[PDB]
Amino acid sequence: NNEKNKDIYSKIKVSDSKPIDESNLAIYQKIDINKSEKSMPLYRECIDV
RNA sequence: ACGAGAACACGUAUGCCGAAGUAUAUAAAU
Repeated sequence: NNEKNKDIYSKIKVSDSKPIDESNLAIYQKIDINKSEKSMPLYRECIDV
């Protein structure tokens, strides 16, 4: 419940990621999973499985 | 025919001689 997590935010440091080669990149369609699976108009580049 | 008349307070040398605008302290926490 934000245990002053604004404070601890400074004391834990995360580096950026190392490179990810292309063979692990894919294009996917955004799908609205619901009672009837819908399809969003646009697509995305995202990391593969 | 004036206790008068003549007589450069002159001539030599300079502000020097050594020193550091120096001493640490993240353009920072989303």
